[PDB]
Amino acid sequence: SEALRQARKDAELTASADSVRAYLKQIGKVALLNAEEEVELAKRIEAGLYATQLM
DNA sequence: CGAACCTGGTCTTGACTCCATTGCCGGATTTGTATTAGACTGGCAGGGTTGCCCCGAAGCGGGCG
Repeated sequence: SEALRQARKDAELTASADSVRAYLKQIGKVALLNAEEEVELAKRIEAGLYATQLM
């Protein structure tokens, strides 16, 4: 149904005084990774650092 | 009245000496930074009370047809 959808949409778009709730809503966007993605990203980091050292 | 003296601050000099002032050096202690490789991935005061001000339905009366 869409009644629970509009209920969750109305309850999710509520403003409060807690900044930590906004921070958790902020950090809840990007999903977690796996070890091969971590290896690939660290490869990219070290390669970019060697490239800017070459620069 | 003239001479010798006693004692007043007054002041120099030679010697002693004593304690602050750096100063170095060695060590003790004290404070500041870097590092720990299994994996671990989204919380909690909190409401309740009292009083006053700002926007929305609603009669509703006047303009409209």
